Amino acid sequence: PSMEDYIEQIYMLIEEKGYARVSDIAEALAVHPSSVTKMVQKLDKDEYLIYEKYRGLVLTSKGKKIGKRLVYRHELLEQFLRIIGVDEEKIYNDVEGIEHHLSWNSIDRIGDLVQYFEEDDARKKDLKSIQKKTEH
Amino acid sequence: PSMEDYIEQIYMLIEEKGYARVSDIAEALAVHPSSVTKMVQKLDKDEYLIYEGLVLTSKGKKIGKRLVYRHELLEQFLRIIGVDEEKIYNDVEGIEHHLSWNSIDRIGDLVQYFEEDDARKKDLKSIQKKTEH
Ligand SMILES: [Fe+2]
Ligand SMILES: [Fe+2]
Repeated sequence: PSMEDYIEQIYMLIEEKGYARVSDIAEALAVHPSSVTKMVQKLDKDEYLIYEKYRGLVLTSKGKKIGKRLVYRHELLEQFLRIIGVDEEKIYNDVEGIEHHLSWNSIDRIGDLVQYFEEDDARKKDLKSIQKKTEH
Repeated sequence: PSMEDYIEQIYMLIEEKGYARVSDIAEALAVHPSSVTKMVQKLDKDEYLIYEGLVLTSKGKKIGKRLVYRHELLEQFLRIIGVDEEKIYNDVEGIEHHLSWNSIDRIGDLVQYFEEDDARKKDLKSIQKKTEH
């Protein structure tokens, strides 16, 4: 996975559990613990996290800000694909594939588009109309 | 670049020039010629193309056309929703081969949604002005 993938998962585990165990990270990302330990070393050098003797891995403010951004980006992209009518089963893998390869410009414009549909259900109905007309 | 990247570029070159030289592919993909020859052999095995130079099989032609369509569609998508033009190409290159066909087709419907009534485009721009502040 990418550095972004590791920070995203670490932030989520701290939110869910209160801590991020190397074993939990390894299971979440489907990687070997050694891959995790190496990435953690990298994230420590770049000051996204530190390692305490008693608490284990702890995000710095830099890590927390990035993690929160990454979770937001994930959730937004799922909401986007869901609103435009992608089969739910496909959404997660599509988001995992694209999320870390989009500019903030694109993310923010996708945010505006999500707001566009959420603000008036009639727009959703019209889009549903179009889909039927592109079905033939 | 992936297999999809190689076929997409090979198809474009045949459409542009009438042929696909290894050197043109290597230049388009910012890779060494040897990487190209390796992929070409893989593509020849999978029956996407043959060498007689490089010629796409019907399988390769169908895939290449799908890939250019997907590219062009995703650029139009980002453009319609107001992404800065200078960002669109790199964003598409990054996402294009990681989307299901379901997502591509739904994005296609969304593009048609906006292109059919210019007022929808105006309303989206209105929201961007709200979400700005
Ligand atoms: Fe994610
Ligand atoms: Fe492309």
